[PDB]
Amino acid sequence: PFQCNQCGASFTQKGNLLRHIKLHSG
Amino acid sequence: IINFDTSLPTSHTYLGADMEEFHGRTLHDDDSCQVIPVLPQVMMILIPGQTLPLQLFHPQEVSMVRNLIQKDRTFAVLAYSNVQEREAQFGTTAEIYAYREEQDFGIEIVKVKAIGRQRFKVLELRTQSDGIQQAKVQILPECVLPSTMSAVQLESLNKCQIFPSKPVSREDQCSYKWWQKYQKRKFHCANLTSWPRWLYSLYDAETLMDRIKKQLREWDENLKDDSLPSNPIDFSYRVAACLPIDDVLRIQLLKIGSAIQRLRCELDIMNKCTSLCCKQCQETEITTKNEIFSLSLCGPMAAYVNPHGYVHETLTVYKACNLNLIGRPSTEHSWFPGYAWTVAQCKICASHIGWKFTATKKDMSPQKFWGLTRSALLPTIP
Amino acid sequence: MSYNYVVTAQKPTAVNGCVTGHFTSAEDLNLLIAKNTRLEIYVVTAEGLRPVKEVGMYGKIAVMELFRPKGESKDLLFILTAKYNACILEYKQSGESIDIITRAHGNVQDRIGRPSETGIIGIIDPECRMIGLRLYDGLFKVIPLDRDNKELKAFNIRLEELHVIDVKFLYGCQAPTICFVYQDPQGRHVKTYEVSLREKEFNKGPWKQENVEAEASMVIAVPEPFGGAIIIGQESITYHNGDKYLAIAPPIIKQSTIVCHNRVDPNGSRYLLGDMEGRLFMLLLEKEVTLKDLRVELLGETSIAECLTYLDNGVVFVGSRLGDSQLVKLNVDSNEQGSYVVAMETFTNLGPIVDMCVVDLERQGQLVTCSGAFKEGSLRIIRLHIRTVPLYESPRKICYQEVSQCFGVLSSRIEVQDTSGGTTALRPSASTQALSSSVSSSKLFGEEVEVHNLLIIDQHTFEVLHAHQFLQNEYALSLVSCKLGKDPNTYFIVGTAMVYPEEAEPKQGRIVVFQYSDGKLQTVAEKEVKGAVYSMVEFNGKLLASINSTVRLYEWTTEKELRTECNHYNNIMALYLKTKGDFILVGDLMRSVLLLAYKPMEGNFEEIARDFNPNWMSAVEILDDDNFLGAENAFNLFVCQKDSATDEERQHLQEVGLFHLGEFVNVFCHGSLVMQPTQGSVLFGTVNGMIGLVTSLSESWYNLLLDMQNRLNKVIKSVGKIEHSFWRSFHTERKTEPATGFIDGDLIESFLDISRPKMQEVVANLQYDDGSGMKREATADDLIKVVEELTRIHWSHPQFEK
Ligand SMILES: O=C1CC[C@H](N2Cc3cc(NC(=O)c4ccccc4)ccc3C2=O)C(=O)N1
Ligand SMILES: [Zn+2]
Ligand SMILES: [Zn+2]
Repeated sequence: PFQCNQCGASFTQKGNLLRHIKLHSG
Repeated sequence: IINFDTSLPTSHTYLGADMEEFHGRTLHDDDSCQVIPVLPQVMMILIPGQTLPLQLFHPQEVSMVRNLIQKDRTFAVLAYSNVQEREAQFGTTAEIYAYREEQDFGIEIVKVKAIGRQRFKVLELRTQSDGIQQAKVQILPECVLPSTMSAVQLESLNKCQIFPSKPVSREDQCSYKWWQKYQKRKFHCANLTSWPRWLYSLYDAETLMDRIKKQLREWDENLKDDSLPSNPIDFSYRVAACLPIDDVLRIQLLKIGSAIQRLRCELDIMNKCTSLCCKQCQETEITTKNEIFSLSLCGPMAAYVNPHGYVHETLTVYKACNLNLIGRPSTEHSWFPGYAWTVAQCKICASHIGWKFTATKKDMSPQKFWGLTRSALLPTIP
Repeated sequence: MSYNYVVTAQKPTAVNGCVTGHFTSAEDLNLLIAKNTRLEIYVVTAEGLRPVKEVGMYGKIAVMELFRPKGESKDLLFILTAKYNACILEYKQSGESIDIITRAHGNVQDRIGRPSETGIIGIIDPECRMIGLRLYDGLFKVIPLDRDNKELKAFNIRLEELHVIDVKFLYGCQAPTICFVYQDPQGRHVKTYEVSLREKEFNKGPWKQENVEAEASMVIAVPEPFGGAIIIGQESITYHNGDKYLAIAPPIIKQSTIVCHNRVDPNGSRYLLGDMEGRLFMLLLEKEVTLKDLRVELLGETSIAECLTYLDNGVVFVGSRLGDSQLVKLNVDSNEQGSYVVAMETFTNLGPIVDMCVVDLERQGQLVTCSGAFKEGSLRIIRLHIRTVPLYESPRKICYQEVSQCFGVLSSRIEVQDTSGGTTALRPSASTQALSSSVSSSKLFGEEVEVHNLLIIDQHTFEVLHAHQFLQNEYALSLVSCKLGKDPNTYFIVGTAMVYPEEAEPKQGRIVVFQYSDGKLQTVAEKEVKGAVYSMVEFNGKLLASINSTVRLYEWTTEKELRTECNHYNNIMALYLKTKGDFILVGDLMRSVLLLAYKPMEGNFEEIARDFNPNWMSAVEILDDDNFLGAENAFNLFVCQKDSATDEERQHLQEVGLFHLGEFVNVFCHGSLVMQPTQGSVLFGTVNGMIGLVTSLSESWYNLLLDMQNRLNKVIKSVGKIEHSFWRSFHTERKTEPATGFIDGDLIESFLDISRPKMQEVVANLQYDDGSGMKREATADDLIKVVEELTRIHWSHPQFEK
């Protein structure tokens, strides 16, 4: 379901989504 | 590499199987001025002979690619020196050889596969009203130089300039007792000049290619002599594509017009040892050049497209150090058929480094390997 | 500067072809010798060779053959040049007037094609029906020899074999038949074809065979009554004629490779063979209608032969590229072997010139060059008067020490590894027969190694006073003679490199400082470096040495040592290094020109300008502060200049001069007054043994000489009707361009050889910019006065014919 765009599926948690979001920009 | 067809990743089955294939060639004249459209989202340095997959979502690139389909199927990829300000002085010409349109999710999507053809110099960066950049382009030449002895050779020795075929195929070490004979016979006219035989060997395409092949076979033992191209220009382009170097070195290699100079530069690049580290921390080692191996017919580094059209340049390595694994294996949209993947991030800074590929079966070899993206790696030269 | 003047001081002396026939008349036996761009015609008499005619051609001669079609009283000459200019020439004599008449001419170049690896091959069939040319791989070019073909029109026939070694026309065939040897992945094969002029096609040949050995290179067509072909390889000689097969493997020819041959008897009973080391062989064919056996015997030693020719009385002409050409006599009896040869005449050859220097400039310079290779190596003193000093080994570099009254010469000799683990010498040479000897260090199958030596030679007697032998696997590359720092002594400085067969790039080298005093050579200091010392030069009391892709300025310490001052790292190999003041000119083999400047107050190097154009470059020189001269791929010369009318264009060197010379230049020297309007004087030496001069001209003189060139090209008749503009055009495989910025002094000096009416034709309606200021209609005498000076710049050639 919820997963990244600059990387593979990251659907472990709702927190993980935005963690990867600011992670990818940084 | 046993029971895995290395031709599988090259065909890009994950994109589709019923693509429309166009066979043809359109080579521009040398030192000619041309106007070519530019893809607005691509930020990759394409070397001639490399394959680029693309997924296009916005309507304007869809319409521009549709227009390009009957107008010689050529678009320009700009090598950005610094990607922030979008300034580029050199680029490459890409030809479309596979395309297909879908209507899923109520919007139109075009999938394109392209191959690099020619190099050029950026003159004028014209911008159109619809957001597609038109570029004034000067087509750079490929310099084919004759043998160094063609200006000095004796006519009586012209019949002896042709050698018997290279001795019975060796597999490792390659004892020569032939490269010595080849040096003695090909550059025998060197005593007519001021320079010795080995200096002329340092500018010989065949010897440079053999040295490069030996150094490549040192790291990956499954190379065969017929896997690499037999033409100096194609060989140099393939080697420049396969080397783990940063963007400035790739631009410098693209700026060279002669194949011999490119081969010499590539040998110089190979000689200096490199270690690949995480870019955000710059203090944790991921992998070394020794673990680089080629699971694909086109070297250990290739361009692939993820389900959202974003392009990653993946490097296939055997052993990866200091990588944390999060997620479960999944076979959806895998670039390597028969393998799943789990995302891998740097253990220290948690940045996305690549993926870990695990075989579903037990008869597959290699059972596991790691693929790391180039943009998250920097070459550390001690 | 941007306008230059090139003249020839010494004509080329290397022989690249020789033929025999009846060219002057039906009763005279003629020898035709092809030196570079020069054709010499001789009449063979009992006492030797009588020169008759000498002509210059607008091209490099690649093919020279003599043929006599039906209805012709005497032979005709076919010439093909490296720029693919073909002509058929006739000899005409009306009293004292000797003319070379062009019967047909044309250009046979193909716009699309790859030049063949084994060169240009030109063959004429025995019945004079067609000319066959192999210029590009996969194509065979046929020129029909009908009388109404004045433009030399040809057609192409497709060859399915791409790698052809040799091809010849066969004797005794009712149709034009060719026999050739080609290589495929399976090996080397011999095949025959029939050429049809009606269908412009290849037909099936009379036979075919595979038994040709893996190292077969020569095809010899045997005349009647034998017929067939003879294939020469490294260990075997084979005869093929249909179902006839004869093979011999003589042990004597295993030591070296046969490269040249010539027919002795008209019916092919005897042949002459020449190998790479100067041995002369005789091949004898025994008959009984058909061939019975093949025999090879050794005659003796001659010069290293490029071509051989028999002169119908036991006299053989040996044409050499690495040494002097000879006339030799074959005797029925002999000294120590069977059928020895005796030398009776020697002709001077200065090629190849690998280095030279200018000496004795107090008052009239002299030129000392390093000529020849292997056993023909020698020192030539040119004053033209030429003196020969035989060395019997290869000379590499030369320099002059005035305080010691001696020359420093780098040399190399070939030695073979014996069973003991050491090395043994093939012949006595100057390095082994020296008055005194020294070795850097003494150390311990049947393969050749190179031994490098430094020789001290007296300037008066040219006797070897000292020989110094370098280390094992050491290669000496550069040599200078200079004073350094505040030391009042003059030193010999040598830059070497350590070369091992398993290492592509040398990782070690050294710079050695020698002093010659009290009859002996002593080592003062040595410096170990991490690369090859390709070039060294003296720079304002400091030493400038090119260490691979970097350069290293060195200081001379009061402790007699070398201390590093500054390092500049480049991306190119510094093969060429020239200096003028505070400017350094750096170049590589790929024609990458780099200009550096030394900043004395900062103590480092700065980059001024550059020009990177991928080609093959053989030499560079600095003309003045702004202009630089070089030699290009093929046989061209170029001039680059600086600051000519932002920092982007100030860092760019652009081309102001292009010229096609026809020679391969190895060395540039500043011979200001070697031979005692023009500014500067630069000499160059070529592979062909040619010496030339380059000088600078002002704009007005350049314009006047260009106009005179254009007017002269309309009245001078060229041999083969070749255009001077096409001949002098800058030529590479990817680019052809007109010449600019260069004046051909040979054509200007030809003005004095023409008749007075032709002089008035040339000078008609020409404006003379006299130094007085007012322009007026020039007369012939004014231009005669002007050309005089242009000839005085160098010496004058003597008469050739009797
Ligand atoms: O080996 C591999 C693995 C890496 C790479 N990716 C990237 C990827 C993103 C995604 N998210 C998505 O669709 C998605 C869907 C809805 C909302 C947001 C995102 C799914 C699968 C993959 C996937 O497989 C690939 O294509 N090849
Ligand atoms: Zn992410
Ligand atoms: Zn990190």
